[PDB]
Amino acid sequence: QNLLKNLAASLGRKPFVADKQGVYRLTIDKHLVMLAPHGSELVLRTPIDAPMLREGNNVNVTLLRSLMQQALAWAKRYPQTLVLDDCGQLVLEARLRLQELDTHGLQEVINKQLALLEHLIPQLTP
Amino acid sequence: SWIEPIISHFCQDLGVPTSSPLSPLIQLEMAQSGTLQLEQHGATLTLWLARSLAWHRCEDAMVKALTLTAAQKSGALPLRAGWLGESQLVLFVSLDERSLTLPLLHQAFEQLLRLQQEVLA
Amino acid sequence: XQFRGESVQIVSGTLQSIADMAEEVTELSLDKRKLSDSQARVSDVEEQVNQYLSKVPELEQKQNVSELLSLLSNSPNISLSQLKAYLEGKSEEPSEQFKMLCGLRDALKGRPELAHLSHLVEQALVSMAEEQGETIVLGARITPEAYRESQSGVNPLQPLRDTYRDAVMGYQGIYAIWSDLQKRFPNGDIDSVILFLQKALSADLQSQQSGSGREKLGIVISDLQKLKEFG
Repeated sequence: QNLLKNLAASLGRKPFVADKQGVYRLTIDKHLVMLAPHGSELVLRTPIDAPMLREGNNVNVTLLRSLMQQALAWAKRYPQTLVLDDCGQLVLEARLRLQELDTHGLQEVINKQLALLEHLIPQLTP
Repeated sequence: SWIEPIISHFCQDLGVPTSSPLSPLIQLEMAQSGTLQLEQHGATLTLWLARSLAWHRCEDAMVKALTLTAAQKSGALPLRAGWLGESQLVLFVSLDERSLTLPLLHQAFEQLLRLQQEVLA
Repeated sequence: XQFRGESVQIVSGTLQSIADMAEEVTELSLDKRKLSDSQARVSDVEEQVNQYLSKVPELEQKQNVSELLSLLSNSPNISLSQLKAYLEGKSEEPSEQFKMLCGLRDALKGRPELAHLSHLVEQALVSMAEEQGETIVLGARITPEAYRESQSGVNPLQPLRDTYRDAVMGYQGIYAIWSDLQKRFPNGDIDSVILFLQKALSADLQSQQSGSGREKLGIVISDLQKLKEFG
């Protein structure tokens, strides 16, 4: 991936290594950012641990509503989507169209990802 | 606004006349599906589709909306989910102004309604 | 207006965005942040661990499949924290937990219906390699020597491993290590622990090209020589 080569070089680093499915995994200030190409998109994903999300089987609705309210509140300025994965665990995602993405843009969305994580994580932990 | 013709045409395709010039925020009220807003902000057109739910319908809608907007479960468009106040499910998609077309706008609308429908099934 | 039989009509006037009504009641850049290629880090840690653990064929196959068992059912919604807890339940040694994770991943390679579990295990491998990588590599590195020592006398395996790792990662000086040795091996053979340490750390020293690294190990090595004269 030209973009990831460019980003690595811009940071003065060796090129990043992808797994066999072409997924990259960067840990940035302790936050995992997965970058996964699918067809014409590049998808950023950070799984979130949220112990208070469910007590046993019971989903915390007050929390879920609050997080979805925040998701709407950030929508105009951040492209990120809050979702539930196949384990029913929260994940912060961003779907980027490769037709329109340059290295600058990738870096900006990564910056935005970390910004939102730093806002969210404190609400889901001690 | 140069995108007015696309929005005007979209509205006319739904049988809704509009007077020119159009506002940067157009609001269409749907009898069952709720409130659709077409908002031009910066170089983006975002469709927001908001619907008030009865209390006993809210929890399952939250979970399904989050589940069905995961990239793995999604289609061509970046549909997203949120919530407003007590009881309004909000589904939305942002479109880049510089590549907006009438067919794109129609599918954004149709795919938001489809999502809402799966979310509330 | 209509769409698929549903009536639709415009509402006009001064309006406010649905989103703005949300924002009403609810950027540090990359070059300034710590960044690691976690794909490289997880691969590097596994390479290092496997190399050492091959020297002491003392399996984790039982833990793996017992862990496998707890996932087909276990939870409806499996979290990383839950997985971590199960690993820690099976072994208090981080290098063993990491090995068990590698075994689980390989156990799931074949099983495409459990790809969700595969995904979680990859997350955990990443977390462990990033947050505990040094602790993992040192634990594997000392495992063969700690196992030989423990199988030949009264000094148990885990305290040997912890004593070595503490000496490398956070040495607190000669009086502290003596106190730790007494606390950890009150009925053991402390002379033998000391010799085990002298040997492992001196081996470490032979590969350290640093200057600072040679000096740090030097201090512990010098201190151990003196402590051997406590008996």
